[PDB]
Amino acid sequence: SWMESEFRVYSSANNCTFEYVSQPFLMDLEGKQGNFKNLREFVFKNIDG
Amino acid sequence: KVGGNYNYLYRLFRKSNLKPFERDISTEIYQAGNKPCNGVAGFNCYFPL
Repeated sequence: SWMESEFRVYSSANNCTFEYVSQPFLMDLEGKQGNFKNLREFVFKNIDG
Repeated sequence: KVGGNYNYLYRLFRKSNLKPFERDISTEIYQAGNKPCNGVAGFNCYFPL
């Protein structure tokens, strides 16, 4: 059960001026005794930039 | 300048009118003729910028 550090998703970058490093979005609540899981819900929309 | 400042470029040809508050810095060769624009330049193949 040891697996992590995949990284290197992309190959190269270019001109860009947007950076929003911040606190993470999803939090995994502790699940115990089985039959107890959290359903992550996400919706994304794009209007007027 | 007296010789002319050619440091400014503007798009002239596009597939369709863009939505408000959008950016498109892509450079390519618009299909302005029946013959497909292979590359470089030529007749019926206009460079937009």
